[PDB]
Amino acid sequence: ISAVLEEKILGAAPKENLEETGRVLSIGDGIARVYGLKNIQAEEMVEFSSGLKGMALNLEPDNVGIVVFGNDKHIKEGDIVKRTGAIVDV
Amino acid sequence: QLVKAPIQVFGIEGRYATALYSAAVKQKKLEAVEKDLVQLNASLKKFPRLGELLKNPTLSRQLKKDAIGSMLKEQKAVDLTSNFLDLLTENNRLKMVDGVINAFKTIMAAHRGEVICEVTSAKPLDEAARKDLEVALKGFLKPGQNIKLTLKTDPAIIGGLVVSIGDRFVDMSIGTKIKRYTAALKTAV
Repeated sequence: ISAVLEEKILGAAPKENLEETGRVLSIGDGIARVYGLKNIQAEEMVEFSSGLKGMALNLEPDNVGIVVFGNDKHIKEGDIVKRTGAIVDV
Repeated sequence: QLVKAPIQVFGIEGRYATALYSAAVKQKKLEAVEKDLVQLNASLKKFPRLGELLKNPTLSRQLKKDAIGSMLKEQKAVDLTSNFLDLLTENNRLKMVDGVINAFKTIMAAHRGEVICEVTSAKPLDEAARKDLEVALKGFLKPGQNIKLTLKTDPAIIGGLVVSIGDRFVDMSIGTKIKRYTAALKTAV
């Protein structure tokens, strides 16, 4: 009864892995604030849904501040941001 | 016009709690809205997935009010708490649903006149200690008062008794008493 109610509530919301992924909260002037990426590192590369790269420069308690490696017109609020898993290398 | 709260609670979360208290006391649902809020807070603590879902700013408020409504029908909340949580999700204020509940608990504790007492002792004790401590704490009570006693253990105070009240505090413990005596030794001459 109680656990079935929990499954009914969580079934409506989409399932997301917030440790490795995240959703954009606000995007503007080349800065993306994303909710999620719980296990992300500082200075770590990320990948946006449009294929743009980014770097996590601020790891705030609520969000992650990401500097966008391109034009921010390809990024909208609610887009999936994934973890590359490593710092930037050339 | 709002009914004055028994104690002042500050912040935006305290503003919502005083608004809910005033609405519940204008009607006759003070005890009802306290019961389901405590049961809601216990439900959120027992199921952290619900707390993460409500505090998620990505999810739309329609999904939040549906999840709130689905979990509040089992609480048998009728009119005030349903509108209270609908107001919290109408604004972006359900991120501190624990804050308003804790503030509302603080208002209702002073509604019953309960005063929080915190007594710290080096070692736990009962029987002779607990009997006299209850009477000693009851001597501070004005008529129409209740005692919420919380006992703590800490070996850093050597011994003695560190008893606190809602705003008053004394440090009649061995560790602090020998500390000021040694300070008097060093500052003697």
